[PDB]
Amino acid sequence: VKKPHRYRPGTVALREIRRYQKSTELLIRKLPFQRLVREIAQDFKTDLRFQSSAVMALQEASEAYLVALFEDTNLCAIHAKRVTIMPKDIQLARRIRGERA
Amino acid sequence: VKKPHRYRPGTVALREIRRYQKSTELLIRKLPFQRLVREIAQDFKTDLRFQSSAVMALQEASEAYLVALFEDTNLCAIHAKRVTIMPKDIQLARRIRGERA
Amino acid sequence: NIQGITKPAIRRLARRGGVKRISGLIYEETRGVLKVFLENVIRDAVTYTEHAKRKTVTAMDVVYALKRQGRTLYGFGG
Amino acid sequence: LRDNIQGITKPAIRRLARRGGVKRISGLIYEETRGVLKVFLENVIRDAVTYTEHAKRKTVTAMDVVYALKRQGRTLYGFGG
Amino acid sequence: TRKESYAIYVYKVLKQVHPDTGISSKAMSIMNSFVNDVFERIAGEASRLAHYNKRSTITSREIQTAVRLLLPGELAKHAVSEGTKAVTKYTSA
DNA sequence: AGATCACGCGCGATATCAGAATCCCGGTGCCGAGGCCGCTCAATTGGTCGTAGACAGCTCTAGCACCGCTTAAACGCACGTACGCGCTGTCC
Repeated sequence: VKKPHRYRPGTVALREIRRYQKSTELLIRKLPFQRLVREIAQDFKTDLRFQSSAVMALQEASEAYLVALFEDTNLCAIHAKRVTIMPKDIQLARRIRGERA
Repeated sequence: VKKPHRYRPGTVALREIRRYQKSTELLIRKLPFQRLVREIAQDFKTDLRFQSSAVMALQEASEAYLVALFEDTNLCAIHAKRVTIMPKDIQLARRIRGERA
Repeated sequence: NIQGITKPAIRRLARRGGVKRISGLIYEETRGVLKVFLENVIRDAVTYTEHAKRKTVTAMDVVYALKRQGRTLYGFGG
Repeated sequence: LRDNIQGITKPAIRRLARRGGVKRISGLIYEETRGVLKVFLENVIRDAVTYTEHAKRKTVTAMDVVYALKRQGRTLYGFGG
Repeated sequence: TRKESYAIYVYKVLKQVHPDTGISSKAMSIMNSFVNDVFERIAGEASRLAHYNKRSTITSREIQTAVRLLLPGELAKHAVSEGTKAVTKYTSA
């Protein structure tokens, strides 16, 4: 009759994992992250200017840190016999890392 | 016709936890650890002497590191809905810490 | 503004991290974690820029701030 | 000196786990803990002996161990430094 | 020979904080090691700050910034206040 | 057949009979800490000279900002399937 080609759930997830581990471009849009950085900074000092390279460095460091955190989170979830990462996984990863008290 | 007073499993374990978190004395026996330290050092330089203070410092550092590792291990074991720590728990703790590759 | 870190963006970061399935609440937790990390790094960077008596935060300030926290970053004149 | 790693007996590892808040310990944990301890001691004593050799000494002083730990990021108080 | 330490100064601080409280030798050594460690941390950060700014001298401003970087929030605030007050007293006298 | 009362069985709570481990109270000897003494080395006082840093002027680079298009990406909605989670039983 007709039927869509819907991939079994979890297949496009693997395709995306392969696609994003093979690339290097930043995964957060530049402008929203720049606005977030400026807002966080304005707490510490008013009328601050940022070098474009400064925001780019912040984005690179943040994305690398988040990717490593998600790697540890995925390991924690797999340790719990699960496949989904859940906030308790992030909390355990951060607690073991020594980041969160 | 009397039965001895057996504590339910897990009671004496908790009593020991309280006792050993209350105290500070070293838990590893001193002579075996000194022999281990000398044997390990024998693979880097022969005919080495050790200040008693040096062996004591090594023992304190090792015991503190192991206690922290066991805390993280217990956290992972509880994360997996378990109460018993297993070697996989130690491996996950070390992997997240960044010690083990 | 913190919501500018969209759900798909966190999905991409998780995927690059090897994550197959993501819970619904992971996004808010990740936003909080990113906010904390940025707060620390930007606080150190702004401290460096203030000590230099500058109103502009230079990439070198960010690099030094990251190096302080044990997150050395290469590629920005380290 | 041979087979001294087994000198870290099962009860000693049990005590260390208890100080860590562990209630139940698997049987396989003891060998894994011995391996981890051996790795840690190897990493520390390597640097301690490096410091001792640089000072042209045949004796490993507590300050060498303290420097090694500080190098590894495990600063230790109470033995000088 | 002479082995210098912070024993006497830490004891003076203790007696000014808890006049009826002593300190054991091991605790004394730990406190001395802690003072040395914090000294090294602050001095190293100040040296890095001077180097970054192409500056040859470590002034009180460098020490203040190093303290602000090293210490957490409330500790940093109180340490900065104490340092500035001590420097002001010194300059006056 | 239904309701009430009495007896028996099952479950929960308290007590208890105990006995086990811990904490506490007292006496005791100790050695580790606090303190006083003497000696000396490192810090303070005084002075010089030189360069490092402070300050003003100028330049122009880069940051900010604004606009307008286009279009990749976010947002939203829906179906469903497969994964999380609870319950249960067995074995070690």
